[PDB]
Amino acid sequence: ITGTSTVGVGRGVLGDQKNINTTYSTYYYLQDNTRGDGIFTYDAKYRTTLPGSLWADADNQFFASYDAPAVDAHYYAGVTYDYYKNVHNRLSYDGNNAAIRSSVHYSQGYNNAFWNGSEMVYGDGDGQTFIPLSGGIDVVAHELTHAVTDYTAGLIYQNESGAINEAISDIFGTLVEFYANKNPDWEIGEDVYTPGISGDSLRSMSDPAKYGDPDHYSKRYTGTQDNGGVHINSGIINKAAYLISQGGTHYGVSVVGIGRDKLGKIFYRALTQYLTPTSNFSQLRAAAVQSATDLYGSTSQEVASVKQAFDAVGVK
Ligand SMILES: NC(=O)C[C@H](N)C(=O)O
Ligand SMILES: [Ca+2]
Ligand SMILES: [Ca+2]
Ligand SMILES: [Ca+2]
Ligand SMILES: [Ca+2]
Ligand SMILES: [Ca+2]
Ligand SMILES: [S]
Ligand SMILES: [S]
Ligand SMILES: [Zn+2]
Repeated sequence: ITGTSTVGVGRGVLGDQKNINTTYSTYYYLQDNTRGDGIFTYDAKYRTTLPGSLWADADNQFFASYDAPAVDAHYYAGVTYDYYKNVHNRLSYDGNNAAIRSSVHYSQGYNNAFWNGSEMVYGDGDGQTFIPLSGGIDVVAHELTHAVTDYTAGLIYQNESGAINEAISDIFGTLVEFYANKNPDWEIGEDVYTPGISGDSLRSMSDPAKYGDPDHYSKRYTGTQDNGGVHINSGIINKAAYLISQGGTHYGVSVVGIGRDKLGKIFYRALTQYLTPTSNFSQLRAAAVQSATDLYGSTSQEVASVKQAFDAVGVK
């Protein structure tokens, strides 16, 4: 909409007050003009038609329970945009400041969120498996990262390229969570998963097998469910990334941690400069070794650690 930029205030899904960039024209809309070509958040009104209606509010105060998922989708898209611009010199998901669109209140009881090729879409959860999914910063960043992947490597969402696609989303989702410094961890979705059970989440990058997922290539899923295991086999890659960052000894192979900033640089280069739509795990290793070679040199500790981490999870 055309109007003037303003700043509203509200509460998010976890009850935390925060300010949000809005636009006034008759109503106050969840339209942030401060970033790129805008960030726009929509109400899907429990339906599945998309995007729904641009979120309008009479008073620029977003404290209603119904408001909370919109507050967080909007705010965390902003944080994610800032991560990609400040850390990677990347302007929005297409690298050209494309407008970021999110819809909340998708369907009834819908226990997921996703990037659809044009926007972000968040369910409210069923109140037992999930609370509204935009309450998780890693969730929001996971979904915006799928947009980044679409515009760059284009990893097909099946089999090993799909598991890569998913891991990339978890890796950057987690790196945003650390960037924002909001109770950061190497788990995915813990802030919105299973209210009333503490300490759990959907997936763990530091210990995938906590939730049944593989942490070595020899345990990869080879069936047809889950688009050939894209959320299952992502554990193999998620573990390697966690080892590159944090270090450790896994299946007897010791990895020297090089930290989160370097992890992000290596994987962002690989994603943007080397991966392709059909990359498999082996090709991901090549890409990451090459990226770290470009950035640090062939004989560098960074290269060594990437190799160690991929060795540790059985990927040659
Ligand atoms: N964004 C999508 O289309 C996939 C979604 N992020 C998931 O992991 O199920
Ligand atoms: Ca209001
Ligand atoms: Ca956390
Ligand atoms: Ca997390
Ligand atoms: Ca829980
Ligand atoms: Ca599981
Ligand atoms: S670290
Ligand atoms: S390698
Ligand atoms: Zn995903």
